[PDB]
Amino acid sequence: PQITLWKRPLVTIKIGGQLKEALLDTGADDTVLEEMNLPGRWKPKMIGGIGGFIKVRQYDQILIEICGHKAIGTVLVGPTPVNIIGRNLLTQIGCTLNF
Amino acid sequence: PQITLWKRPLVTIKIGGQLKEALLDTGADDTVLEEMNLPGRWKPKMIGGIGGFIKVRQYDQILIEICGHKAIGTVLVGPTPVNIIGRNLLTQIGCTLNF
Ligand SMILES: CC(C)CN(C[C@@H](O)[C@H](Cc1ccccc1)NC(=O)O[C@H]1CO[C@H]2OCC[C@H]21)S(=O)(=O)c1ccc(CO)cc1
Repeated sequence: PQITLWKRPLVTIKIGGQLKEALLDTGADDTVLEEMNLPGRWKPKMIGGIGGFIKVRQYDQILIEICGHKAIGTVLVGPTPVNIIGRNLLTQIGCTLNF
Repeated sequence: PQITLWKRPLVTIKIGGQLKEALLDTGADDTVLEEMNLPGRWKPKMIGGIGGFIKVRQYDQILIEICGHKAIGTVLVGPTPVNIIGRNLLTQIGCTLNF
């Protein structure tokens, strides 16, 4: 599908057996999701943007379904105000910018 | 053009007669540029990112060209880690997400 940018590009995703709303974010290198209790191992990480840094937990090889498109990769979990789908997963669903 | 997301979608912009590199950021509502000198009046504002809130100068109705596509809209100037082009200008150049 084609998504216009009049409003925030929010889409439904499926991760760890849960449906969530997430932002398709071409400005995010990696995916960052709101706090959730994912099983498995993880390693600490710090990611920065406007306002400074937040501490996140990096999970590897996490399967996420984005608008019926499946994708598996790195997922960061921490106190982000929004679920953010980053380029590491956007490439896996064939997402492009067009103008 | 069509832009894949295996690399940061960086483009050259022109604002105030000066060239810069900026990030096409579908996850940003607004356009925020690093500290620079711009002509015209402004008003202090606050904007929140992943790491908190920062103080920015709001310039209204500023001419800005993005990949040879002209836009005229709001430009925020402050201590952002990266020059980001937000949806307020992405819509003006006809940018969409496609997958
Ligand atoms: C700054 C950019 C280079 C990088 N970020 C992506 C942006 O899209 C960010 C997303 C966002 C964060 C918080 C609330 C809404 C959207 N948007 C943003 O700051 O927009 C500002 C200006 O316009 C307003 O609209 C929304 C907020 C205001 S990041 O979040 O910090 C980030 C950093 C590292 C990783 C892992 O690699 C993943 C994500």
